[PDB]
Amino acid sequence: GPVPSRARVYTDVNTHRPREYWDYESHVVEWGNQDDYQLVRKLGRGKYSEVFEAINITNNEKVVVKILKPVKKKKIKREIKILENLRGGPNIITLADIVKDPVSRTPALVFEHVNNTDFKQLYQTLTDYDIRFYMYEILKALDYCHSMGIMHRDVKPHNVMIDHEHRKLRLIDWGLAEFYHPGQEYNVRVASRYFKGPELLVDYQMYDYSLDMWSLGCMLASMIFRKEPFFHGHDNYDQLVRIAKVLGTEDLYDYIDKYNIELDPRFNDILGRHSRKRWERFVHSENQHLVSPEALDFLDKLLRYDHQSRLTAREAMEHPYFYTVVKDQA
Ligand SMILES: O=C(O)c1ccc2c(c1)nc(NCCCCCCCNCc1ccc(-c3ccccc3)c(Cl)c1)c1ccncc12
Repeated sequence: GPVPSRARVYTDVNTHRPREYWDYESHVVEWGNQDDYQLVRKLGRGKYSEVFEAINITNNEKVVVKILKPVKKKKIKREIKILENLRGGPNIITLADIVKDPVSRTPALVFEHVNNTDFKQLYQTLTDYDIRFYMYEILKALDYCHSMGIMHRDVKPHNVMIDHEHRKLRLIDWGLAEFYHPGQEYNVRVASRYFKGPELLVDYQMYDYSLDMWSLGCMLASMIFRKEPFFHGHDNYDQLVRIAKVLGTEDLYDYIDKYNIELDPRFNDILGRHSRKRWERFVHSENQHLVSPEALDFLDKLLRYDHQSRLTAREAMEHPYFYTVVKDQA
């Protein structure tokens, strides 16, 4: 069998909390009236929800309604319980109300409206400071919700909202978020392919907040190298290969030996032998400004197979890659 694993941080927080904090299936929901909210325009479609721009008609205030696509009651309480526990926290989206439509009784979540900015002109006026800054901001949310014993589990660019004019960032979609419990065994069919961590790729189930950190390493490696996506898999199985071909097969098998993962037999033919490439293989004429010895040392300290080896969010924020944003904050 496999080896059990525990987070190197925030390991038993949820155990030391009042039962109801994490027992979301027993959480009671006081479903409002969606008629307090008039839909304006369709903001996006996801796999378990649809998102509209709406107006609360008792202050003319601007909100966002997230009609939930039909799912097990269970998953809605999870996402609500996590939102309510994280409410107020640095850079976390603000759950404003929980309502059902009178006719459908289909549940929908009201959120704080954030003005995001067109990602077109976002990727063009993105400076090597801008990345540092906004990445620190995502860590504020990541370190918060982790300290609160919660894993986002879907940290991708589609889930980061930037109001560049105010420098306001909000980590969003918590529909996959879960409570960390030492010993608990979690599903591997979570997050999207391009940010899935190795643990997910080999079907290792006792992971933790380290999952969020790989995702973020992928996001960071995309922007400093100007390669969207950075690990470009055809399928889930080839995604590990696109990762192997950069991190080496050596550390990969060692990862597997250390946790004794029953590596799936397909793999045993498509991986192979590849060295641990040197990062400067990926810096070229168009991207050398975002790249710095500081940046690469942080990036190398996030993209590891050993989930236990990757930095923690707090450990990440004290890295020297962020010395400049910290000073200017104080
Ligand atoms: O369900 C939920 O919870 C939820 C809650 C609230 C809202 C929601 C869903 N949906 C909304 N509408 C559509 C979402 C897709 C656009 C998301 C921008 C894409 N992201 C841009 C970027 C730019 C730069 C970087 C970057 C920065 C530093 C380093 C590397 C990368 C990154 Cl990472 C992301 C919405 C709209 C208005 N108000 C609230 C919400």
